Amino acid sequence: LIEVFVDGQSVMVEPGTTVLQACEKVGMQIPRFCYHERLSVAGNCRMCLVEIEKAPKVVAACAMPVMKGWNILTNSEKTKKAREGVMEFLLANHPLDCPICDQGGECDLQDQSMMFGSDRSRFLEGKRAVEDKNIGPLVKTIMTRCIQCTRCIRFASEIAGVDDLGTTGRGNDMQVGTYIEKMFMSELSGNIIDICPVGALTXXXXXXXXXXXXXXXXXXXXXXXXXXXXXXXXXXXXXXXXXXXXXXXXXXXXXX
Amino acid sequence: TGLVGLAVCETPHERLKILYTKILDVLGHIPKNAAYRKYTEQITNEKLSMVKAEPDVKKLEERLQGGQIEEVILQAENELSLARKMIQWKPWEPLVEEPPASQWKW
Amino acid sequence: VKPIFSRDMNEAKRRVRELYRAWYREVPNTVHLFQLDISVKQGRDKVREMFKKNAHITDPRVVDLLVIKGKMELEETIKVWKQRTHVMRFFHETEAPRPKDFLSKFYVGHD
Amino acid sequence: RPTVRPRNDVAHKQLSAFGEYVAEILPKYVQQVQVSCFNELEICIHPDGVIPVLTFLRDHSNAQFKSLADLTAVDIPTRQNRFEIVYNLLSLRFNSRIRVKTYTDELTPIESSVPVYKAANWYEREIWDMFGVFFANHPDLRRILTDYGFEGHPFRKDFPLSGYVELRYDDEVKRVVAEPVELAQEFRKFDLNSPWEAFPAYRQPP
Amino acid sequence: TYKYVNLREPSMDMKSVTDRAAQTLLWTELIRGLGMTLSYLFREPATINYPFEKGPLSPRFRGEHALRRYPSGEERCIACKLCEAVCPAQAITIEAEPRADGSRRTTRYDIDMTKCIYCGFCQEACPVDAIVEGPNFEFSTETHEELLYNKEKLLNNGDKWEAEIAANIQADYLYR
Amino acid sequence: XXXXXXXXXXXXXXXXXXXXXXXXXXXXXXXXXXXXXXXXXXXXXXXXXXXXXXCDGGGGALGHPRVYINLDKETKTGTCGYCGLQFRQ
Amino acid sequence: EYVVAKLDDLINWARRSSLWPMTFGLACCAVEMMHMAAPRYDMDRFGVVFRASPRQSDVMIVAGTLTNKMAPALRKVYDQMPEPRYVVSMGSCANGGGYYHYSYSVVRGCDRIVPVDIYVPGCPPTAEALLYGILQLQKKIKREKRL
Ligand SMILES: NC(=O)c1ccc[n+]([C@@H]2O[C@H](COP(=O)([O-])OP(=O)(O)OC[C@H]3O[C@@H](n4cnc5c(N)ncnc54)[C@H](OP(=O)(O)O)[C@@H]3O)[C@@H](O)[C@H]2O)c1
Ligand code: SF4
Ligand code: SF4
Ligand code: SF4
Ligand code: SF4
Ligand code: SF4
Ligand code: FES
Ligand SMILES: [Zn+2]
Repeated sequence: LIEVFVDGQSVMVEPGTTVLQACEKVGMQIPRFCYHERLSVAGNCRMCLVEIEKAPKVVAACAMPVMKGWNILTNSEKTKKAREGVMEFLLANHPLDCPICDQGGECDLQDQSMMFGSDRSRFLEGKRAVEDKNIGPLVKTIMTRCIQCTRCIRFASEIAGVDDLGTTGRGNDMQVGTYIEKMFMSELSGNIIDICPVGALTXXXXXXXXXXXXXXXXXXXXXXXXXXXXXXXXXXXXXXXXXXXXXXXXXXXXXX
Repeated sequence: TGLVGLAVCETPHERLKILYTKILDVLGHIPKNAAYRKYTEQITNEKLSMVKAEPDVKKLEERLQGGQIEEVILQAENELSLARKMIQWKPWEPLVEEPPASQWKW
Repeated sequence: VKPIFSRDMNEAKRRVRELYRAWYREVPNTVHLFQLDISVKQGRDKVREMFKKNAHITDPRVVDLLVIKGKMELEETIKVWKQRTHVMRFFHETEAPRPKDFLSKFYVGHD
Repeated sequence: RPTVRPRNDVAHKQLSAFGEYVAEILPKYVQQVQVSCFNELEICIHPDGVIPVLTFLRDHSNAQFKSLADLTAVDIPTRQNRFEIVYNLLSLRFNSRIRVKTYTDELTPIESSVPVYKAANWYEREIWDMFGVFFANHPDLRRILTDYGFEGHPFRKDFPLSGYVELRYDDEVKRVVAEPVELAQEFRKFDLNSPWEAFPAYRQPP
Repeated sequence: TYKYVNLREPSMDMKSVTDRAAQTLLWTELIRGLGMTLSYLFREPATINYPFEKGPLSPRFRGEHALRRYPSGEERCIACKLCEAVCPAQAITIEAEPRADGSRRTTRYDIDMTKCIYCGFCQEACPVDAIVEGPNFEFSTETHEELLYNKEKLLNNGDKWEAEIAANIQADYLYR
Repeated sequence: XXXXXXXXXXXXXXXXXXXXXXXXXXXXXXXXXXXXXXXXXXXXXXXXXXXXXXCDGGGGALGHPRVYINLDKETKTGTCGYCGLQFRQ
Repeated sequence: EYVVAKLDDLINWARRSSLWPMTFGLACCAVEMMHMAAPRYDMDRFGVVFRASPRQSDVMIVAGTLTNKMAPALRKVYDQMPEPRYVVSMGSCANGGGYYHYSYSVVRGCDRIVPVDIYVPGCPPTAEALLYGILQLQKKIKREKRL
């Protein structure tokens, strides 16, 4: 065990621990896009870029471990310069769907712009649009709304089993789709719509029905299939329509 | 001549000097180690010297009042009542009461 | 000794009694001066059922707070204020459901 | 900063001297916690003695506030002690604003401000109506912002916004207006709460 | 700054006392006050009779709610629940289902006139500019049921006011 | 389309053999003209040259935020979020 | 036959001619109700004369928010009115609370206390729109007594 200070305050952590994983113990959450709960640690966004006490270049929270007793500030001037800047890169090639978009409030990228993103102005000219990907019953996927990350790519190979999603191009023309026209298998791939931060993958049954506002959440155990328990069901006046997986320590691994 | 308030500005000098000399004696009965006596005295002694220096000019009224002598007299008239109430209810000299539950952040 | 409230545990019982006497004399006075409404005999029974619901007695703080609250809702006719026959009527008149039966309430479908 | 900052702090150093001046008296009976932020001063006071604190700030030579104009009360169930009576004070000769607070649960009676201030009694009636905080040695505690036959207190966070008795029909009775009907139109409970803390330094350690 | 309301006695001696006494003995200044409304009777009244003449207004004005549509058909409202959240009265209700195939625009759309304080908030919050407030005045009903607006329909029947709306919105883009 | 009762507008049933609806009898029920999206497909589809084209209702004056639509699928119609306007090539 | 049918319209012509309002100083709606007396938009001897007293007047205009403290007060005023009486609930508060509605004190829509014939929806009830509240009232009076 080795102690390392985060925002001057010292906190105890393991020898092999991530910077974002250690910051949570000190009650501080950094801006995230690539998960830390169950999905494998990967770069491919550089949003969680934080500056150390003595460093020429900023390091990512997911990649770089603590190792030695070094101070890292979360509310620093160098950390703010990155977070206000990277948001502008994410929205330079964003299709603009916020009213029409299936998510609205639930969207993680929507919230991060209000808290960390640069509000004053946005300079952009001509955003690239991607063709619609083939999907069967659950989760009507829009490739344009996707930010091109690595979250659902690793989810298909590790958590779901059979791989389907991957890289298709090189530049801005690169898509997160299956490339070959084939419907995704059920098993546990229904949780992929709840996995994605942006409004790219969202359930076809709950598409354009209710927003994040007005819908009241209530926790209830699942009746269909044993062992599965704790799932938030949105009321949204009289008849329920949206169902979401609630976090559990041992009952369910962040998937319904 | 007429004052701004309901209390009429009566032509009386040294009247303000009586009330300020009265309150100094009241303070030296119970509290001596307490800061209430030590801090109030230095304001009164500085104010009393200004009355002695100025011979019935409007500049004496302009010294930390600027609403004639009648408005300053009202502060001196209620000064004896507050000094007697501070001596009656023990708070300035004694400090031993309980503290509230640790919570403040909203 | 915090907090005082008004009286001790045993003294609080006789404070309600003192309030009861003043309000027991007002039910004949709230008919002739105000309005006919119902009845003098039925009005007195409406007083007794109000105190039976409040009857618990465990803390002097709870009992004494009911006295001050009682010295406003029952003081509404002491110094004679306007109620306009809509206020002061504690018992429901247009409300007729009193079902306490697993068999009775379930037939109406509730909860 | 051109549009970023509202005003620069310059009188804040002089206002901080007030927070030391009252604290130099040092009573456990009065002082407790002194907080000063954004050109203002806040003091919270022990429940046992509120009247001696109200006689202070009034009349005093160094600090002549006198006018105890505005009187508020906070409804919060997070603490062990529920309600919090907040006095807002203003000086006319000195030209400054100071705040006086209470910390007790105040379901049990609290000291009144009627002997100190003449208009405070009307504000004291507002607190007893909305919250249910009794003032000891208060002259005439009449109801203002409540109905003549109203049960409970209409502002408390423990009970709903619509109220228990609220709907008033004329119905079958010739003159008597009804009360017992309780159903109203649906107020949409917004379950919105944004992820990520908006502000640094406000975060508290568990 | 001090303006002072007190005159400190205008009368002093002989000439200043007698003229101040003359106005209190008889009238004079009351006859002067009588002549003030005499000239007011002579000048023309600024009065507008409603069934024929109409009063002054503005290019941006809010009355009864009406939702707009695109030049080549189609509902301009996209269904967000945005205007629902801004609404301080919560008079506007919105529930959405997919329209046959492709487009996803509205099913339930009620704006209650039992509430609504007329903010222009829903006119401003709308990204597609569906609810555009027209210069409406005439609304009078027998019952509450006739007063509150149904699922679009009557709100869609704002076509009789949409011709004025198109002229008013020309003053709205690049604001005033 | 109408069957026995009043005409349906934007997919709304009146009543099954008249049970619930009774108030709309003395007063005539409202109906919106061309509410079944008949005017949506009435507008002719525009031809494009570029791979992606930005959509607008009528410039910055009329309410339409800019959305880019990709026309490369060939089999798909290609329509924006706000409009039912279709684009080919 | 024809004289009887025209005599009923002659009695109804008196209500078409003039109706005296009640000065219900209930809220902000009452300020625009004072604008009916204001020259620019006038009903002053066009068909409206302000005089107050519920016993003399023909039409009562509920001008704003009503509470549970006001529900017994307004009810008997309507009862103090002569039997040919008309109630015009003007404003969103008069129609079911401006905001409120889901509040504890405010009675919803006036119709729970006193029945309403003509509704005016306007919060700040524009004097232009207010003029219908008296003109439509006169138009609604069509036929009384057949037999
Ligand atoms: N005396 C009692 O209290 C008593 C005792 C025993 C039984 N009952 C029973 O209880 C009932 C009490 O009712 P009620 O007498 O109180 O009613 P009511 O006052 O006579 O009212 C009946 C209404 O219906 C209308 N109406 C009736 N017949 C009509 C016709 N042929 N043409 C047009 N309009 C007509 C009338 O309108 P217009 O005025 O516009 O014509 C009237 O307003 C009676 O039916 C009786 O059988 C009463
Ligand atoms: S993905 Fe999020 S930010 Fe982007 S349009 Fe959809 S809701 Fe808005
Ligand atoms: S669909 Fe969502 S999870 Fe998958 S790559 Fe795109 S943004 Fe990431
Ligand atoms: S009126 Fe505008 S903001 Fe409201 S749901 Fe329709 S498109 Fe969205
Ligand atoms: S004008 Fe205001 S109160 Fe009326 S519908 Fe729009 S947002 Fe709601
Ligand atoms: S409807 Fe509007 S103007 Fe009229 S009383 Fe209510 S808030 Fe005031
Ligand atoms: S959130 Fe750390 S690399 Fe994406
Ligand atoms: Zn478009």
